[PDB]
Amino acid sequence: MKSVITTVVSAADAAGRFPSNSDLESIQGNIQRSAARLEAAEKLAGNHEAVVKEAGDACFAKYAYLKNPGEAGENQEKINKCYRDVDHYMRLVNYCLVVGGTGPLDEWGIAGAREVYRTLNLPTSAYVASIAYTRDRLCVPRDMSAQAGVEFSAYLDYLINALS
Amino acid sequence: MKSVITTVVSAADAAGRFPSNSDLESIQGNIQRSAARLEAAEKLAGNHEAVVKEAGDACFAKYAYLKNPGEAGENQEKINKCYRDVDHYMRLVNYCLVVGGTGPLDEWGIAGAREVYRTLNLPTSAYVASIAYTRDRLCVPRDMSAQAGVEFSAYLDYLINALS
Amino acid sequence: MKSVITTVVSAADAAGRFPSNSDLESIQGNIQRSAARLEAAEKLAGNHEAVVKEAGDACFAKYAYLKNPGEAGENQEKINKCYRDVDHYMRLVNYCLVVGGTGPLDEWGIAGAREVYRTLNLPTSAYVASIAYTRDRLCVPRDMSAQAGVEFSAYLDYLINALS
Amino acid sequence: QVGNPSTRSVSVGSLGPKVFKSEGINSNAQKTNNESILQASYLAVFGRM
Amino acid sequence: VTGAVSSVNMRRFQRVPKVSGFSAKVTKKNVNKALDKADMFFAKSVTMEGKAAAIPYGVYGIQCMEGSAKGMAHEKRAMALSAAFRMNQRSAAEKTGAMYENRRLALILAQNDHQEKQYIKYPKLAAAALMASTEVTRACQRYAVPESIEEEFLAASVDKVNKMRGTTASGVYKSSCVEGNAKGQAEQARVAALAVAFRSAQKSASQFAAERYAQSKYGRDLFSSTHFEEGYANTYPAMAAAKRASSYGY
Amino acid sequence: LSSGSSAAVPFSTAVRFESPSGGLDRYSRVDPAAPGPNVITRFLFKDRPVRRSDPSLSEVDREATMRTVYRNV
Amino acid sequence: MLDAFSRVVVNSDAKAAYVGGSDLQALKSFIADGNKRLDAVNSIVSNASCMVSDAVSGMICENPGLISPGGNCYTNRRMAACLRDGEIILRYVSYALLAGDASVLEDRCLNGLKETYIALGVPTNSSIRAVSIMKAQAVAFITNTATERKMSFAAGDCTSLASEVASYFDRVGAAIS
Amino acid sequence: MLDAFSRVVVNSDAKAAYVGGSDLQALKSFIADGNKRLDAVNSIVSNASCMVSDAVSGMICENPGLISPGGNCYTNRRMAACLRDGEIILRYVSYALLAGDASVLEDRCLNGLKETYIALGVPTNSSIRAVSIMKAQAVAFITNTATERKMSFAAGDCTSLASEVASYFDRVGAAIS
Amino acid sequence: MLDAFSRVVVNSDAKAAYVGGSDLQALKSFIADGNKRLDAVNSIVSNASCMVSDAVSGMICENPGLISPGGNCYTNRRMAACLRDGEIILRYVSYALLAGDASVLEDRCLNGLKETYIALGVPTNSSIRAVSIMKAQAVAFITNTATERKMSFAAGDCTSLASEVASYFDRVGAAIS
Ligand SMILES: *C(=C)C1=C(C)[C@@H](Cc2[nH]c(/C=C3N=C(/C=C4\NC(=O)[C@H](C)[C@H]4CC)C(C)=C\3CCC(=O)O)c(CCC(=O)O)c2C)NC1=O
Ligand SMILES: *CCC1=C(C)C(=O)N[C@H]1Cc1[nH]c(/C=C2\N=C(C[C@H]3NC(=O)C(CC)=C3C)C(C)=C2CCC(=O)O)c(CCC(=O)O)c1C
Ligand SMILES: *[C@@H](C)[C@H]1/C(=C/C2=NC(=C\c3[nH]c(C[C@H]4NC(=O)C(C=C)=C4C)c(C)c3CCC(=O)O)/C(CCC(=O)O)=C2C)NC(=O)[C@@H]1C
Ligand SMILES: *[C@H](C)[C@H]1/C(=C/C2=NC(=C\c3[nH]c(C[C@H]4NC(=O)C(C=C)=C4C)c(C)c3CCC(=O)O)/C(CCC(=O)O)=C2C)NC(=O)[C@@H]1C
Ligand SMILES: *[C@H](C)[C@H]1/C(=C/C2=NC(=C\c3[nH]c(C[C@H]4NC(=O)C(C=C)=C4C)c(C)c3CCC(=O)O)/C(CCC(=O)O)=C2C)NC(=O)[C@@H]1C
Ligand SMILES: *[C@H](C)[C@H]1/C(=C/C2=NC(=C\c3[nH]c(C[C@H]4NC(=O)C(C=C)=C4C)c(C)c3CCC(=O)O)/C(CCC(=O)O)=C2C)NC(=O)[C@@H]1C
Ligand SMILES: *[C@H](C)[C@H]1/C(=C/C2=NC(=C\c3[nH]c(C[C@H]4NC(=O)C(C=C)=C4C)c(C)c3CCC(=O)O)/C(CCC(=O)O)=C2C)NC(=O)[C@@H]1C
Ligand SMILES: *[C@H](C)[C@H]1/C(=C/C2=NC(=C\c3[nH]c(C[C@H]4NC(=O)C(C=C)=C4C)c(C)c3CCC(=O)O)/C(CCC(=O)O)=C2C)NC(=O)[C@@H]1C
Ligand SMILES: *[C@H](C)[C@H]1/C(=C/C2=NC(=C\c3[nH]c(C[C@H]4NC(=O)C(C=C)=C4C)c(C)c3CCC(=O)O)/C(CCC(=O)O)=C2C)NC(=O)[C@@H]1C
Ligand SMILES: *[C@H](C)[C@H]1/C(=C/C2=NC(=C\c3[nH]c(C[C@H]4NC(=O)C(C=C)=C4C)c(C)c3CCC(=O)O)/C(CCC(=O)O)=C2C)NC(=O)[C@@H]1C
Ligand SMILES: C=CC1=C(C)[C@@H](Cc2[nH]c(/C=C3N=C(/C=C4\NC(=O)[C@H](C)[C@H]4CC)C(C)=C\3CCC(=O)O)c(CCC(=O)O)c2C)NC1=O
Ligand SMILES: C=CC1=C(C)[C@@H](Cc2[nH]c(/C=C3N=C(/C=C4\NC(=O)[C@H](C)[C@H]4CC)C(C)=C\3CCC(=O)O)c(CCC(=O)O)c2C)NC1=O
Ligand SMILES: C=CC1=C(C)[C@@H](Cc2[nH]c(/C=C3N=C(/C=C4\NC(=O)[C@H](C)[C@H]4CC)C(C)=C\3CCC(=O)O)c(CCC(=O)O)c2C)NC1=O
Ligand SMILES: C=CC1=C(C)[C@@H](Cc2[nH]c(/C=C3N=C(/C=C4\NC(=O)[C@H](C)[C@H]4CC)C(C)=C\3CCC(=O)O)c(CCC(=O)O)c2C)NC1=O
Repeated sequence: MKSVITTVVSAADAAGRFPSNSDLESIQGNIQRSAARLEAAEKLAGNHEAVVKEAGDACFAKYAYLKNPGEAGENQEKINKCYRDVDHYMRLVNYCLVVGGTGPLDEWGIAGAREVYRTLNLPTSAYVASIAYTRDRLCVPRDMSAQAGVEFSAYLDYLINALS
Repeated sequence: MKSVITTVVSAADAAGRFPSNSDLESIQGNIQRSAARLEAAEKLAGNHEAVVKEAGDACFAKYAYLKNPGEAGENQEKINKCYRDVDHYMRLVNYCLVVGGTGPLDEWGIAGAREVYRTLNLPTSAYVASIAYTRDRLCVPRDMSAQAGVEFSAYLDYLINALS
Repeated sequence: MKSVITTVVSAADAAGRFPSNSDLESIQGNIQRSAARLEAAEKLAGNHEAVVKEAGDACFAKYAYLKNPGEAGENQEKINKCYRDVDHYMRLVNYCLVVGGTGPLDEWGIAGAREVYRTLNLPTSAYVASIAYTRDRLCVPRDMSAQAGVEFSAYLDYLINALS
Repeated sequence: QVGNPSTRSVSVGSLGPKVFKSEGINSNAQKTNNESILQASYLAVFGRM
Repeated sequence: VTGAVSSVNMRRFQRVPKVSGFSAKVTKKNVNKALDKADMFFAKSVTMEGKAAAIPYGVYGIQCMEGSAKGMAHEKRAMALSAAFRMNQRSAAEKTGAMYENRRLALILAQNDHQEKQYIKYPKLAAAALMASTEVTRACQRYAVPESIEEEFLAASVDKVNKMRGTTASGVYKSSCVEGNAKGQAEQARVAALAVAFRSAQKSASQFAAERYAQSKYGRDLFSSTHFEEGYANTYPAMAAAKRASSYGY
Repeated sequence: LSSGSSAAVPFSTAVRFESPSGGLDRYSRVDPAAPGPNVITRFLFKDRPVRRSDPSLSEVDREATMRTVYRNV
Repeated sequence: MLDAFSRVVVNSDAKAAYVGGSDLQALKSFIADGNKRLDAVNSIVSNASCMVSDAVSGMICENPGLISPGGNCYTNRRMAACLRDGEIILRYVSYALLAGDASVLEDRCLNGLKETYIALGVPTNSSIRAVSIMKAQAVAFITNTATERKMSFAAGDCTSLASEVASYFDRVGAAIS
Repeated sequence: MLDAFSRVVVNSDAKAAYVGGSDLQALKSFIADGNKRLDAVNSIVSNASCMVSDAVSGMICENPGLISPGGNCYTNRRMAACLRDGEIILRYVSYALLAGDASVLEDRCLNGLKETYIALGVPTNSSIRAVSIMKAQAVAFITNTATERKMSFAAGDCTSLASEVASYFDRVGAAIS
Repeated sequence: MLDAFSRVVVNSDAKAAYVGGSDLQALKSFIADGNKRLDAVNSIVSNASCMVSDAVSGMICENPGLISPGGNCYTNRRMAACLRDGEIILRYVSYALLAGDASVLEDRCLNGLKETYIALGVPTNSSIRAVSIMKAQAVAFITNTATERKMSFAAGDCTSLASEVASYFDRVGAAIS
């Protein structure tokens, strides 16, 4: 839950200090940038079944080796468990677009994922090819605002970098 | 460099003790198993260019997606670096059969490998698809002796349990 | 309790590893060397009423100044407790041959004994003459086998160097 | 040897018996054949084991 | 203008290293200063990764607070810098004795032969990895709380014989265990240590349960060599965390 | 350390003259693995000069050093 | 820790008895069948990565409310800690099968495991099913009856070592029940 | 630390070679020597309490300036530390003879021992004598030519093992020189 | 410096003993093999220009990054200083073979060689392979087993001089690393 709020409050709690004018000046940027990220949050919250259907079959159009026997996506009950996770990651993008900071992506979807995907033999390049499909399916005047699409694709790039 | 000797010396060095009879009893067990693994070590050194030629195209015929543009092995430079890596792992199994411990694999082939194949986007189930072909092509009474298989197939499975 | 099984597992626990091929090779020395230290275990089990009495007066042959009043050993229950000590010390060597290690002499016989023998005003040189009598009264092919006498007289002079 | 006395210690090669040398030719240079030379010198003197 | 040529003491830095004689004495001194402040970069970089475990997602945890009042953080600076001044006032039996005490403990701690090579060569890297292994897994004596009243008596008996190694052999105090060096400076550390005792009880449910299993590992592969000492470490993890190393005499 | 010292004074001199020359048997700092001169001269028919290379300086090389001090210096 | 040799010694110490021939032949058949014990514990460690992945994904396959929002294995931070705990348990059974005694499992691991898990809210019924899957995995690797991998062994019968590792997975299963 | 088998694979790694059958019988000679090497490191550790009493009491009668007022081994605190360091040095030679390599002697003990003794003020002339007294005590106890005590071995020749342990004892003297 | 004769004198001077007939026969064996020692220094010095070019062009043949731009043996100014440095290492080893003691090599060549290559950036992994090729060249020239140059000697064993000269090449390699 690394916000702009929880960063400057917990850093002021380590010195044992009152909130000073450097702390309040950081929250003034939260009343400047929140119009773009809450626009992109409500655009994702009303269109999410359309975009995780479009993302997940770009993974299996590229990586068609997964539908082989003995591989990962070999029966129907675990292809449905794959789109479960693309819906899980877009929900965490929508949470961190609300709080304005990478915390919901960090401690609920990333912090332990490399231990899990290796042990269950899940290819993390298939997760990248879904998340980096929606970053360049987006076109900035049609789908959201100009600065709403800046901060939306910037939270996808955190998800591409933490898996790659 | 974990072996039979380097375990029992450093266990006595941390304790601050002389070598007693429990330390010399372990080196006696290094004498009896030495005929089986050094038979497997000399079998691997005189055959390795036919082993890693057969292990490497058990990756590139199973996973045929790697020769698409943008993938891991898309040109002959990157294919030759894949056979470079199966030959590096078959050399490190050969050093582990000599020392009698996982020490050569633990420090030159495993430590850092998860943090390298990730950031260079290397599929870690394509290495294990070549090590497990080597472990299954080994018939026992033609290639080596009975307990030369149980040392050679156990160091292959230490590489499989540490990669994936 | 230092032994040959409880120091290769206790060093594999400190690194968080499984028991590897290095760890099973140390246990097979307790298959080959076990038939001699368990061969000297029955011989000490069937002679300890004799050899304790044989080592008890070997102290009193060297030190006849024990039994005088003004000096220490002036009565009977100070004398019969000396055979109580050296029957314990023969029992811990009989424990040491069974475990395949110097475990039971360490924590029960050796540990703390330099404070007990000092503060009770016992001469510590009287103990080591009784132990070193049985290192010399042993002749090797008559009593036990060849490699049982090198195991039995490896814990006796371990006790001698730990005493003084 | 009756017209070339200087040919002693010259290896005849493939037509004579195999010669023996405690050489120890290694980069740490130690002889690896202490076993076999002892096995071969028993046969030079006694001819058998 | 003056005629000001470059000096003889300034042109000597442009000289190429030679290999024997007095010209090897210059290069032996210039490399042993370049290995000394490379060793300081080795100890600084390890502490900057053990401090990244108290910032586990980007926000400052309760482990890395300084003091709670107004001037309770500036005086935590002003007695760490005088703690390092009294560190290099010890004699040669304490500086070299702690170098070999740290080198025994750092090689149990190491995981590969590259790590255990560098703890031998660089002494301050091995001294700042014994402490950096304990501040991560919270196996210290400023982090362990006793969960009984026999456990508080067991850890006070271990901490009774650690307080005599901060005294000398005749029985007087060292300069190793010093609280205050100025007027009223002892009571500021009394305030700052009661504050960090309160934050140790404020840990999470799993943060208390991970350091139960970490203080039992720390007391049984660094300070136990028998089976009876393993019984005092596998059942009472607060006496297994008061077992400090013998480098610092606390 | 006592008498046998230096004067440091980097400036020391004071004059803006035209520069005189050097030798040619100097340390060059470019190609320091070179013979240069003193391979075809009357360097070959003198005895070779003594440079200290031993830390110990044994007592018959101590006397052989100071004979070169009284002869040359 | 203790082992099979040290258990006989500390038993006989309380009677002040010398270790004679009344109880050395139990230890003699421990060593004489000792080459099957190293043939047993090699087969567990050679499959120990797949024996946690077949375990805790079959535990969720029989109790699918563990990955529900609120469950114990919901986030990636929590699924990784169960996969961590699924191979600390298999490691100390491997330390107990090799030593032939369950004192390395009892004191170092199971002391305070039940009083840990009730301060964290781990479900103490589905955790038994991840253990009891692994007991069925191990005894098909001891007796070479796993249906996907066949390891090459010598001929003979080793049913007493499949029943000892089955006795070790119940000391952990009764520790948190 | 290294041993004999790990020394010959860090040299084959440097030229990227497999350890084939050309330098394997250099290692097969180490295994056939193994019962003599194990028979012989038992000889030093059985007598090691007397080998440090025979060494540092020989040094104080050859040099009686050590028990002079202000010496190195003058007071009762300093005599116990010299008695400690004689057994530390003998302990690391015993690890080197058992391993077959001087790697554990060189770094864990000898690296930094010279400027330790420079900063402490140990006279380094006396320490060469007291480690060469123990070198003579080692090769008397290896090859069974000790006058007051004889040990029961099998018959054979072990002068290569006695000259290998003498190679480690003057490696101590070269480091502190 | 010292040789093999005055090494025995300084070991005997520390005990104030006359060197007598009990250890003169290990110096009479130095004299009786003294023709083969000179026979072997002649075989190294006759081939020493070819030994330092088969070495440092085999160091380039196994590490092509030295002749890459920015490398250590890149330009002509730098390759000539490596080829100079090969024949000072070979020159000081043959002074120590001829003396039978390595103390000219340790006091005039390996005294600050490590601290000079650190301040120059000479790669120490490649300056072991230059020395360890030259060790294998010397042992092939002592024992007369070089393939491209056969010489003529009288019959008899000389592997005790090839093993002494191999251990002088393991002190060049163990002082710069
Ligand atoms: C790449 C193009 C390349 C190499 C790789 C490297 C090959 C190489 N050669 C040796 C060994 C020797 N060189 C020797 C020198 C000479 N041989 C002669 O007879 C003449 C007199 C002289 C050269 C003109 C010798 C004697 C040897 C020893 C082996 C032998 O039997 O001849 C090595 C060393 C092996 C090792 O790594 O230990 C290598 C790598 N040279 C290249 O140019
Ligand atoms: C978790 C520990 C930590 C990391 C990592 C970090 O970057 N900062 C600390 C927490 C922290 N500390 C402060 C402020 C101060 N800390 C000190 C004491 C330290 N400074 C020193 O020079 C020394 C001796 C080497 C110590 C221990 C002091 C004096 C301050 C300043 C207090 C003040 O009132 O100015 C802060 C706040 C700084 C910020 O703006 O982020 C934090 C987060
Ligand atoms: C790992 C790849 C090993 C291996 C492990 C074994 N697993 C064994 C049994 C087993 N399998 C299941 C199925 C479970 N996995 C799923 O994905 C799902 C559905 C979502 C389920 C239900 C269960 C429940 C069990 C345990 C049976 C029980 O509860 O008692 C097993 C033993 C049986 C056998 O092999 O015949 C092993 C050894 N198997 C392998 O071969 C590789 C090496
Ligand atoms: C589709 C891209 C892949 C694929 C997907 C699978 N993912 C599986 C399991 C899994 N994923 C997570 C992380 C995810 N779950 C969460 O709850 C959250 C956020 C809170 C995230 C990011 C977990 C924890 C799990 C395990 C539990 C589960 O079944 O949901 C998974 C199951 C593992 C298995 O069947 O062995 C699959 C199959 N894998 C494929 O087959 C295609 C290629
Ligand atoms: C911008 C001019 C692009 C471009 C855009 C097209 N997109 C089309 C359909 C489409 N795109 C998305 C993803 C988008 N919608 C969302 O709701 C969100 C996230 C909140 C995103 C990123 C969806 C779901 C759809 C389907 C229907 C729709 O909502 O528009 C589209 C129609 C044809 C097609 O499907 O490809 C176009 C032309 N294409 C371009 O050439 C530029 C670069
Ligand atoms: C073949 C089955 C693989 C594959 C392999 C590739 N590996 C590439 C680079 C690479 N691999 C390693 C690990 C390996 N090298 C070593 O030196 C050692 C240990 C001694 C090991 C185990 C390293 C360190 C590197 C980087 C350095 C190098 O290039 O050798 C690689 C090139 C990736 C790139 O473009 O940077 C490939 C293509 N690729 C395949 O198709 C299968 C998965
Ligand atoms: C336990 C390991 C030691 C011990 C250490 C002391 N820590 C002291 C101050 C201090 N430590 C931290 C934690 C922070 N420093 C680090 O180096 C790392 C990791 C690399 C971390 C997380 C902080 C923030 C502070 C400042 C004081 C405060 O918390 O308010 C310290 C000096 C003060 C004191 O005496 O408490 C010591 C001695 N203490 C022990 O008892 C064992 C030996
Ligand atoms: C997985 C099969 C379980 C489940 C497990 C969880 N365990 C969690 C934490 C945890 N586990 C242990 C015990 C373990 N650590 C040890 O060191 C040893 C023995 C030496 C053992 C047996 C501890 C001490 C802890 C706390 C430390 C930590 O944070 O890992 C855990 C995390 C809780 C959370 O963050 O939410 C989980 C999820 N939950 C399950 O569904 C199955 C039944
Ligand atoms: C006696 C044979 C010597 C002599 C010895 C003294 N050594 C003294 C202190 C000392 N020695 C060491 C090195 C030792 N400790 C280690 O941990 C290791 C390697 C693992 C070694 C070799 C250290 C670190 C110290 C100082 C710490 C301490 O007190 O133990 C010493 C005490 C000096 C004093 O207080 O007077 C003495 C007398 N002196 C001699 O000249 C003969 C040759
Ligand atoms: C070549 C096999 C090396 C390598 C060598 C380089 N050395 C360079 C300069 C240099 N070398 C020495 C040591 C040498 N001089 C001596 O007097 C003695 C012993 C008596 C020895 C071994 C010194 C002192 C110097 C500096 C002064 C000088 O050059 O005369 C050098 C030049 C550096 C540059 O300009 O780039 C090189 C390249 N580099 C290699 O890769 C291999 C390993
Ligand atoms: C240090 C490494 C090391 C090992 C890994 C083992 C390897 C090993 N296992 C066995 C030998 C054996 N192993 C088995 C075991 C089995 N056979 C089956 O049919 C069961 C499926 C399976 C149980 C796991 C049997 C039955 C024997 C032969 C009988 C016996 O040894 O008592 C033997 C032969 C012993 C002999 O010939 O006397 C060896 C060397 N030993 C070692 O020294
Ligand atoms: C001031 C007078 C005085 C001395 C001169 C010394 C006596 C002394 N003894 C030994 C030499 C020795 N010391 C021992 C040790 C022992 N022998 C045993 O059989 C026992 C088990 C153990 C001692 C209890 C051994 C084995 C030798 C080797 C020579 C030998 O005795 O055969 C040496 C080494 C010889 C050398 O310098 O190379 C010296 C100097 N001690 C003194 O107090
Ligand atoms: C736990 C403690 C422990 C030990 C002490 C050794 C014990 C030991 N020493 C030797 C065995 C032997 N030891 C020697 C050694 C010697 N003979 C000499 O003349 C020299 C004086 C001396 C060494 C310095 C020889 C020559 C043999 C027989 C050769 C051989 O075993 O191959 C053997 C082999 C038995 C035999 O084959 O007869 C054993 C088990 N092993 C252990 O596990
Ligand atoms: C001024 C320069 C000068 C020399 C170079 C040597 C040259 C030299 N070497 C040998 C003589 C010898 N040289 C060898 C040497 C060898 N045989 C081998 O198999 C090895 C390959 C090789 C050396 C490494 C042997 C074995 C002898 C005869 C044994 C002996 O030394 O008497 C002899 C004969 C000595 C005699 O008459 O008995 C001479 C003169 N002496 C000198 O005065």
